[PDB]
Amino acid sequence: MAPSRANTKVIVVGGGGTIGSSTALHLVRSGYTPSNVTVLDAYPIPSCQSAGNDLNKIMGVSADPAADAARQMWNEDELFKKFFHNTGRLDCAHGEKDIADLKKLYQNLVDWGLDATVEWLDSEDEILKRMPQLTRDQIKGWKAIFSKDGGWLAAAKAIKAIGEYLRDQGVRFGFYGAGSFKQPLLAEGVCIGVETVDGTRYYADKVVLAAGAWSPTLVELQEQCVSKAWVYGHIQLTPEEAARYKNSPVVYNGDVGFFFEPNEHGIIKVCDEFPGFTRFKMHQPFGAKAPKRISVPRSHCKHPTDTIPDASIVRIRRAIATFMPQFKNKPLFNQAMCWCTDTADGHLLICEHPEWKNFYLATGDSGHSFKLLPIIGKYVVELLEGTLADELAHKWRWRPGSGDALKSRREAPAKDLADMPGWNHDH
Ligand SMILES: Cc1cc2nc3c(=O)[nH]c(=O)nc-3n(C[C@H](O)[C@H](O)[C@H](O)COP(=O)(O)OP(=O)(O)OC[C@H]3O[C@@H](n4cnc5c(N)ncnc54)[C@H](O)[C@@H]3O)c2cc1C
Repeated sequence: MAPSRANTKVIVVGGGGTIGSSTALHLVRSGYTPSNVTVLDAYPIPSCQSAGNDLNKIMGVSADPAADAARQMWNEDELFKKFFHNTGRLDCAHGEKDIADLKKLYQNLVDWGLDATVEWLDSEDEILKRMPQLTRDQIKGWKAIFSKDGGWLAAAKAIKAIGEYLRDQGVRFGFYGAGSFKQPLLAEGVCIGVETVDGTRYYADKVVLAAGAWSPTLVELQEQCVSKAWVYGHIQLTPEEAARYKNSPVVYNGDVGFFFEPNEHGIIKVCDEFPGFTRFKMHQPFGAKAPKRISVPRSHCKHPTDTIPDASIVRIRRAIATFMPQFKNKPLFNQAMCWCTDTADGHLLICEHPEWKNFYLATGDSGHSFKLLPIIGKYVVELLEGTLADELAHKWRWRPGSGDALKSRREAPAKDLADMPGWNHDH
């Protein structure tokens, strides 16, 4: 500790988002001086364009130690526990293949120690016992895994609760032109701070880039991360319709989509499941020699007249017709795109930059990292301090050329928004 923890200054770029807010939290909890920690975001915490700024996210149960460590904190941490809604989760499958995959997943969870809280549902009867709001006609031939531990996360409220703690402790903040990263400040091969769009300079000993889907746009990542959009929309229930779904399990079918119990206002959110969309644009990230075609997020917060593609509407209507056939005439409203960045292998990118000393990447969220909100900052702090477990250091390493992130671990290469009509309502 060249400076000690107490004397180390750290800038967290994207500190209004999932990984960034977690990092700031763990710096303060670890004993960094709060006023030595600066959170920079394009938008105030919880950032309007953060993938974590939503009513709800699912808690994926999986045979993953990092996810397990996060799940413990969602159950027990004084800050996080109140934002976890343990309603259970139903993972459903149909066809003689998706069912084979689900059976292998089930066996994997049992092998890893989850036998007491995971159940195999081998028939329509068994599915309807766990989710009686479904309709037999729509689930013919389905099988499911029920995860008793499992549920949904009040995502924006969790990030806001972090923001309140950081403010109360004395963390420094910069937003808008004073928070929008433009470039690292480098000197003699070392990163010694950040410059924002408006020309404000911040000097620090270490800088973390936790800019989510914006990370490959801000600095040269050699296509390790490719940014893609997922879609959702909303339906409004009457008070009596809503009461039928109170504390109901999350339902997911990889072939269809997923949905959540209604919020306090009777609104259900419905998501597609698909390989995501790029939005290619010429852009020159810091460190690129010239402009290049990269997927650049089309931010709903900056372009609030945007919706989602016509093809996404078709798929979400199909999700509603399957899960919720009695609500098929309800309008789908507040349609929006949300952005994530995929790696080729779907693992995180948590590493020091190989040339810019003291600049650290904390991205590659790969569409499945909101569940890690409580724990991920601990790993980032351990990276800064040189104490991250070897296995995780290897898994999350700098790895350009390690495969094609446009397809990643998904079913197909993502299609581009330029080719998908229906979302753009600009002049
Ligand atoms: C539709 C949808 C459904 C999802 N469902 C789930 C789910 O059920 N379960 C799950 O675990 N995960 C889910 N996710 C994934 C999860 O939301 C993400 O993996 C995670 O939130 C990404 O965290 P992040 O910190 O990398 O990015 P973000 O939370 O998006 O944060 C990045 C931050 O960088 C900031 N930033 C951008 N540009 C700049 C700049 N120039 N300067 C400074 N700051 C900047 C942004 O404003 C933002 O606040 C879902 C995502 C989507 C899109």
